[PDB]
Amino acid sequence: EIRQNEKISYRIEGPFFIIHLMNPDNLNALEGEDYIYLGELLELADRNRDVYFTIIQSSGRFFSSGADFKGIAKAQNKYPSETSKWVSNFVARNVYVTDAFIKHSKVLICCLNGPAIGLSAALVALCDIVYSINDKVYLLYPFANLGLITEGGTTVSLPLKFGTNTTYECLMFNKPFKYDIMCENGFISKNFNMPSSNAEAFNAKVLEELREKVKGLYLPSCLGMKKLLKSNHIDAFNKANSVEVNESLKYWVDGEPLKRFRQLGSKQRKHRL
Amino acid sequence: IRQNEKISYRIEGPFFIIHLMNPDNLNALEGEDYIYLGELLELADRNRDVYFTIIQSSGRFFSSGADFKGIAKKYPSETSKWVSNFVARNVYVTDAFIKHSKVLICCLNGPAIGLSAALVALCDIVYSINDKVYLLYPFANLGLITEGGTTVSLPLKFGTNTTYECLMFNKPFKYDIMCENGFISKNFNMPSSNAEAFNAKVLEELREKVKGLYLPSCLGMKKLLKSNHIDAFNKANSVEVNESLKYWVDGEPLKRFRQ
Amino acid sequence: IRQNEKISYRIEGPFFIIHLMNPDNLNALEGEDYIYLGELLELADRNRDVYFTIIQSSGRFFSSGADFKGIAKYPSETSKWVSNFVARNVYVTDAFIKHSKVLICCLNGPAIGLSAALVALCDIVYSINDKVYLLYPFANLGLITEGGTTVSLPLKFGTNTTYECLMFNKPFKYDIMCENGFISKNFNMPSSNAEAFNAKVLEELREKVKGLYLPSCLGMKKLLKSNHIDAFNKANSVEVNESLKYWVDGEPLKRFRQ
Amino acid sequence: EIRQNEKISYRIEGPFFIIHLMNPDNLNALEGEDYIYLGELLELADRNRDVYFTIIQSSGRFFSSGADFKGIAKKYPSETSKWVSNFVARNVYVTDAFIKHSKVLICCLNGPAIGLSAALVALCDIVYSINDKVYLLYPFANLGLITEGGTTVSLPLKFGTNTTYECLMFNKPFKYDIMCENGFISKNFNMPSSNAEAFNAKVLEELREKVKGLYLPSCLGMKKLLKSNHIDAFNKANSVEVNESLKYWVDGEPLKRFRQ
Amino acid sequence: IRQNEKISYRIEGPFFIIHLMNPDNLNALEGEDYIYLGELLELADRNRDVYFTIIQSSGRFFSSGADFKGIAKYPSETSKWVSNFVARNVYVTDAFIKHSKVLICCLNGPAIGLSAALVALCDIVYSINDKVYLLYPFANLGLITEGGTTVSLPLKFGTNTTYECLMFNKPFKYDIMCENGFISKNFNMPSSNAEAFNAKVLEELREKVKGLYLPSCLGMKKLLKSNHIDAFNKANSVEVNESLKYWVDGEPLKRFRQ
Amino acid sequence: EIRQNEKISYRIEGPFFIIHLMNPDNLNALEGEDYIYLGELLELADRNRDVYFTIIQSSGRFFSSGADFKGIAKYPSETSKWVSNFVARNVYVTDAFIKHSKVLICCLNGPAIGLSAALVALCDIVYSINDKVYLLYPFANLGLITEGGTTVSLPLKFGTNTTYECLMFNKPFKYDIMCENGFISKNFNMPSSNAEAFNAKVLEELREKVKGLYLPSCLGMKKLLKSNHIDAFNKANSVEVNESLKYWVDGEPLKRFRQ
Repeated sequence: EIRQNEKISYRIEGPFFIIHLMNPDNLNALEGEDYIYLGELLELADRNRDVYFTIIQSSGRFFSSGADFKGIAKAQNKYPSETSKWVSNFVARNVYVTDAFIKHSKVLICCLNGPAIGLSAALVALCDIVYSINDKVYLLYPFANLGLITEGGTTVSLPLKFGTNTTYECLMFNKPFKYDIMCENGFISKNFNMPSSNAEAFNAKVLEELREKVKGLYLPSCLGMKKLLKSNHIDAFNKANSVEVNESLKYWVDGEPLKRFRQLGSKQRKHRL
Repeated sequence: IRQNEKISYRIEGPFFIIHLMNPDNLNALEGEDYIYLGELLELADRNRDVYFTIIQSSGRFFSSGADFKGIAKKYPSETSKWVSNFVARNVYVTDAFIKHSKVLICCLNGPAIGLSAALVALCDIVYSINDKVYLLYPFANLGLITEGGTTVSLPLKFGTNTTYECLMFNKPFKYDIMCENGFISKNFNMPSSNAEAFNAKVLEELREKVKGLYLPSCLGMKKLLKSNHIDAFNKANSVEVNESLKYWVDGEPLKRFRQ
Repeated sequence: IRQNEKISYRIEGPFFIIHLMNPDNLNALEGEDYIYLGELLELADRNRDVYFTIIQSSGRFFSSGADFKGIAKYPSETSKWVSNFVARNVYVTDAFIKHSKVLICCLNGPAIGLSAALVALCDIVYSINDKVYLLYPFANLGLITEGGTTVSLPLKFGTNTTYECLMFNKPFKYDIMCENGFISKNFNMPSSNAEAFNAKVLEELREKVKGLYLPSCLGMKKLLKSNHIDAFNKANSVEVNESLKYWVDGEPLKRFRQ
Repeated sequence: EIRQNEKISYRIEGPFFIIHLMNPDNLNALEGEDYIYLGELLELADRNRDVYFTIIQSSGRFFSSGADFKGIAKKYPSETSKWVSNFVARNVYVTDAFIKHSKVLICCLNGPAIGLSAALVALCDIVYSINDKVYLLYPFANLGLITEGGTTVSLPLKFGTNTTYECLMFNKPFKYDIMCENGFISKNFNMPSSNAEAFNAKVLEELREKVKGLYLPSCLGMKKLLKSNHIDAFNKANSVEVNESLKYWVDGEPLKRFRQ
Repeated sequence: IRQNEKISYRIEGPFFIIHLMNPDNLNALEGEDYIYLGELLELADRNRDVYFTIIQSSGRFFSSGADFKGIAKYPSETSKWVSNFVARNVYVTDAFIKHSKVLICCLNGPAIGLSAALVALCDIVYSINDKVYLLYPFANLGLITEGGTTVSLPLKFGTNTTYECLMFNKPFKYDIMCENGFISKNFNMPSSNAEAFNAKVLEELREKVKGLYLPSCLGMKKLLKSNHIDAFNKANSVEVNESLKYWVDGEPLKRFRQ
Repeated sequence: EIRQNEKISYRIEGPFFIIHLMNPDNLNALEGEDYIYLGELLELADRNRDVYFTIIQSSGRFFSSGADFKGIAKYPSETSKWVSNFVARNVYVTDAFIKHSKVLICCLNGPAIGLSAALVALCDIVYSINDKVYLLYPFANLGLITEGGTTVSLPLKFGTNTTYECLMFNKPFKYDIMCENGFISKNFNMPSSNAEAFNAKVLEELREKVKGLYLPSCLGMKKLLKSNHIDAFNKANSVEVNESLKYWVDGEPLKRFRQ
């Protein structure tokens, strides 16, 4: 049905399309091709007439550490310019995965087994329902420390779901959206309060409680209600996606993120041993 | 206007008080009852001495919603039948609540369900009798979708994730969610049996709260504040009433109501 | 779908052809006929072999508007006009607004009232000759804009033209249609025989669509619709409810009894 | 480059442009020319390319008691012309100045804010509190006026619709609990109100600590992106507010209420 | 209302008529004259017997715009130009934007500047002959669009025409106005006699208004105005505050002095 | 500052930034890197503070014949390949044309097709060499949908019904339609073979038309005028690229090109 991925898996159980991030030893850090795979999986779930809920689950102690920056400072494709290179490597993947999350017609449920960073936290903030394992989860958007700007439609999603002043304080000064902030704004639906050392039991418990909750309901009604609710901010989200993917290009081409990435991995010690 | 045996009204100074007085049937309303509510709002809106519109109820519930016993209970098709019996009532009452120019105040003497909870969410100020009130929108259990402008009003006043969790799984907007979102302006903390004492206390507090103010200023401020989400509400009204028609036509709400 | 003595339909390949077959009464439509039009559009919208919806008529008019003889029990006048006027208008206007197949109107003659309002909602319009026009007699009847014309007429004819035509009860003539590109093709045929006009329009439509990717047409239409969908929905919702204070006041009826 | 106001001063420290309302004996009540001078200072800070944060501080027990009423009650062919010159212009100017600011706006509340100054506080990006005794008061219904300063958009957006209706229709203050329930105050310093100078100094030190390691052009780009969410709503509200307040000003209700 | 020596008004049945009566100074208006125009529109909008507001003029020009001779006390240049330019402009533009009666303009000749903006901001426009035009010399004066023209010019003439005319200081000539339906009727009278033109317009308006229900006209205008009201009163405050930097810079003053 | 391209050049003359498409033998067909280079040139013009007008000219008998298909006809899937090939270049060049702060002027020396026609419809002022220029958007014939922002730009500048008739049936926007809609500011009525003389005459007249004007005034006026439809253009670009992606993936465009 689709190519296999050693980092992301999926299955179909009745009306549920379960996606599982299964790379816990790298904190579920995703490359661009993994975000494209996520987009393709959401399309597959969206074109299935038996699916009603799309559940994104993860593994380990984090949900996802964000984009995989492994090896970005190495000097060693062959694009004609920096603009073309960064266009192909950033703009397309970001716009594609953000649009795939924006237009999903099934109910998107996120199971937080830990913290989320970067574009992964941006996709977490694009889900309809969020469940957390315990009160030690947070969302971090480190754009000001890396020399970049908002990604994944957070321009609309973060002030909509957390408030304008809170969004400004967290983004201008590079602070995390903690669990208290998420609870003062109704971001998390249920906190399961489970030990952080087992995400498999948390995922199984979430699936069981979801199966309990859907008994006797008319599911086409749920899809129609979501179709009506999505029309509140769809235009804002599309406009924000288009503007963000092209505004980040000037920061990528200016060279500041590469300078900061290089000086991050420049911490050799004077006296060895 | 005409007399209705379930809803009454009166005018006291700048207040236009509407009272649902059918507490033994949990204040369940029919389509003509919603049309009568709309007519009463038009009356209140045309009076130049009226500045506030108070909607009060009686009994243990505020209302139990649309009376389905009058739905099950002439037309060339089912589409025409439901265009006449469902679409028109909803467009009329929802627009009458959306475009009201006087300050709408709801006094929750108990739970509200269905379209009545939708009209509660369209009011400007909501007072509750105690901490046991709630709002229920069982659209997913009845085989229907959002109605009464809840598409815009519920995410606006309770949040997006809360609205999704409550609507997709048929869960009530409880009092704790109301306070976490600032829905109730004042909790009177009175016994749920005596609703008329609650209504009288609300009226006396409103009477003593308007002394020394300039009421045309209140109307101008409301006319300015209404312009924020008026287009969203109008579009939602139209699209809501026209999308819920296929659910009635297919027969799922009627099949589910029969048990 | 039930059977109607005044409207019929057929399916020929990608085309879903609706035909108004009441020429002796100028194709005047009652409320149930507008609800039947809405049902026919919903029927054409839900089958995957249909790509174009073509609305044709007969006689010398396209339609003379709403049949008022039918409009001439309930606990109130408001209930009466909410169930008799508001419901059918909001339903048929939404049915025309949200249609996903390409709407084509073949003007065999003048259109009046809500039928001209529906003509203004089609995507492509052909005329039989240069004698057609659209008339919205809202000012002479005691009513206001209907059928999404609030958004449709200023968008397709201009603001000043719309004000001049609507405030003084003047028709949108054919030269005004040409100044604005309202009519895609003028077939220039005698106004007597509308049947040959419909047959020629169908032959040209059959010749034009071969070699094209029809799902591409549907996708382009889906994208183009998002330009003014919100405006049309707001306009429908506010029109159908503001036009109610005029009915309950009694001016349209009192003007029709004369 | 700019003149000197005896009630408002300014200075530039690195990336910070600090504005100081320095008339605590009269509760920092501002006249029309003072609001125009505030707008001019915001334009000056917006044109300086080394400034990234605009810090607006104040003195005494209040942040500002609003427009100077004793200066309002004052050459013109009619009353319409008089109130177009004296009210509409200054309000539209200062509101557009706060709406379109490119640098990060940070308000330091040393006390209650009332009227148009509260409306300007509601237009700031980040607000700090000296203690838990601060509030905002919009007494438009008690003065015979309507919403001004952009509050039509900013109050329901930051405090909710039902709370805004309850507070505006009945002349009640947005208290500190309402602020905490909506996340309006970013930090509460919990210092005694008898010293706003120490509060301002500590805010400046914390802001100096919190900027190390940040790419500031990225902060400006992120604010530029976030501003475009409600910019059209604010622009639409400005005109309608300043032009609908005129029918209230020319009827004489505000003056006869202040003169009694 | 206070009496003005350059603008008068009268009421005839359902018509509120405003006459600019300074033909020897080419009908140049000052800031107090624009505030007086706003007051007159408020007076017309406040009484229940008026349904149409008609703006007329005299001489060879409809109006030459703002009196630059007049504008050629305050602690700053900004505080001067906020009280002189911004307030009058925002007031008169909001007055013309929110008017609920049917605005009709009788163009007896060219209109320049803010007068041309008010002309383009009306609902119906008549012209005395084919020698009328609108000039917006913002680029030649060191200024930008005013009077809500950012919305009204591309809406009523198109984006490309508006760009070509505003970037290079060219007039919106009569053929351009007749390509977009800006003028509803051309009376084709001699430019020497504007009084006969005004009288002919008035008698034709009296003839056209017979047999209609005028509340229907008012309701239809109320509905049609919601199409672009937000864009209009959103661009007003942005225009008046963006022009302030150009006024404070001193370019329009340095340019007018030669 | 910028690389060298053998199909596009540029220069600066006073306040004019002149871009020249100099590949007449291949009908000025552009590849994806050519569109990225065009966007880079627009950014270069937008950063220069001495430039006020951006002039885009071409050569030969066409203005451009659209995207080069020989280049269209390593990646884990077809979705990834088509994302990286098509979506990025389209969103980038469309955003580059939508947000430009200088006055964009296009000199039509002949027909324009496809994405080049979309960019021509995205410019502020268009001049024509003669009455034989046209615009063609063959999306329905290639199995594609609207691109380059045409969803907003075509109905805005040519009308809704005309746009539907021209897009649904793959018909060109001829010079007649452009004249009835005021799309072309001036027709120069020069011979088709005189494209260089056409460019020179356009430059001379633009140079004579700017004398005396205040240029910051023109830039501020454009900044105000551009906010009429900016959000619509951004939304359209964002939805267009992602919707056309699946038409690309299904394989109909490649199939239709190979025959």
